[PDB]
Amino acid sequence: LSFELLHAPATVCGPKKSTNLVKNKCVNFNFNGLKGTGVLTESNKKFLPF
Amino acid sequence: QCVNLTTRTQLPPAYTNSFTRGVYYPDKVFRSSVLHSTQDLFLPFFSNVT
Ligand SMILES: *[C@@H]1O[C@H](CO)[C@@H](O)[C@H](O)[C@H]1NC(C)=O
Repeated sequence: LSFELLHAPATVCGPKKSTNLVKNKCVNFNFNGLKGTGVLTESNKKFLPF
Repeated sequence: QCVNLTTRTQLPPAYTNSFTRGVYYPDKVFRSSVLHSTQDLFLPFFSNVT
């Protein structure tokens, strides 16, 4: 097995950490690299697929 | 094979107007009842399109 790492987007990362999601607690969160702190609650907002 | 063709006829294309077209979502965020100012590559209103 060989790895090539050049000036490319490098879409192959592989292993990563997973965690269950909590609610109604002031908690630190990280969504797709977006860091933040706060309490999460159910949302009734209608987004778009993109 | 790629067959040569030198009998091309030059026909003057029509010119028309793009009245209120050429607008797109510039990102992937959600907003509700908000006026927002953006700077990007857009098609100017009432332009000269072929
Ligand atoms: C578009 O440009 C042509 C010249 O290239 C001009 O004759 C025509 O009036 C223009 N159309 C407009 C300004 O709507």
